[PDB]
Amino acid sequence: PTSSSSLDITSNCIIETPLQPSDFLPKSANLFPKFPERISVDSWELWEFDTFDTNGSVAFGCSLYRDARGVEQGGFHAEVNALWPDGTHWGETLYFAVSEVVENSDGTTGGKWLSKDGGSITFHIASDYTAAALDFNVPGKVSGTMELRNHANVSPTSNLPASDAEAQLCPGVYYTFPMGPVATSVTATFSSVGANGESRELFISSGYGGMVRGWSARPWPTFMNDAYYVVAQVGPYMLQILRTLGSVFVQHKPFAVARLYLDGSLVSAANTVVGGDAVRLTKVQPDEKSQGLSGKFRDGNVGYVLEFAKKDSEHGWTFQISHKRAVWSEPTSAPGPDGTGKSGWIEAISGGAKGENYEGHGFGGQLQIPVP
Ligand SMILES: CC(C)[C@@H]1CC[C@@H](C)C[C@@H]1CN
Repeated sequence: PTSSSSLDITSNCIIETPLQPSDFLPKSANLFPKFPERISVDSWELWEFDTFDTNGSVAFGCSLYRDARGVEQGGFHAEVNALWPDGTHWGETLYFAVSEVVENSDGTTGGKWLSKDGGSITFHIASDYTAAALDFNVPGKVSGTMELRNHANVSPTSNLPASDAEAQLCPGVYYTFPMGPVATSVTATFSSVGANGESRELFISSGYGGMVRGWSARPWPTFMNDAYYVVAQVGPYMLQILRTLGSVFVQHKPFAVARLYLDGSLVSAANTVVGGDAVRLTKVQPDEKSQGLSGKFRDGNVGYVLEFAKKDSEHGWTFQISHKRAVWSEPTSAPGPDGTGKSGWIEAISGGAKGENYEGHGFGGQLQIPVP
């Protein structure tokens, strides 16, 4: 243990004026907190670990945050979501008074979100970013373990962004995928699941998914009002993308961070959206395509077309994304004809380059917030 960042909500670790993060470290996973001593009311940091099975029937995701959003609910927030094959879901925001992140002499990174009652979520990440382990010990809620492993010939290190511009969604907003393609497993037990509130176990093995590391001093409404995130496996392709559509505060500009791997090699890295590669992400409406669920809010899309293009590509890669199974649904405004919300999906996805028709699944989510 060589570097430690330990924050408690209760102690003044949260200041009401802006703070500049630590500089972006090129060719690093930047897993150590960029706001190590204190965060501002605007600042946020994310360590996210999402999994799903190869059959697109089971999902389990954990987002660990450091931000001020959960202070009046007594902690830092962790978002835990699960879907079973019968369509039953479990979704909770979990609050933890203490968040601790350490870098160890062996080069591993450890994180612990710790409650007053002794309950915790912990992560442990390899020095070369090829493995991550989470342990859940939240009494009355969820216990178990999650593992993500990169088995690629090419090291995660060789694919890490080499500049701020390759690590950024937009100025001052960092969003990264340091593990690249991962095999996943989950063994978990939930105390109360479904209408009957009976305990249930969840298992994934040799599944798919991905890890996100992001941070900013800029709060989300200042750079977006709509976002789509997905991690997916489509035959030999592994893809991960965040795409935002701007609020009035960025003159409605769109932004994206996107990566596309072929059998563990990085083939397309895009930090630009055209709607040094570029992505195009276009919503599919239910009057255009017969397959795909819509969400329950004002966004009626039934999926997306995702294209990755180079400057020296004729056709690049095109992926058709259809919403197949609902994971979570939560409003983000008062109800009405323009009521907004957030929707998580198991996605069905197909395509590749011209002449390719690979098929697989993703774990996706979309959000709108009522910022003009
Ligand atoms: C409620 C308003 C009309 C919505 C809010 C969500 C955003 C994505 C689009 C509009 C604002 N342009």
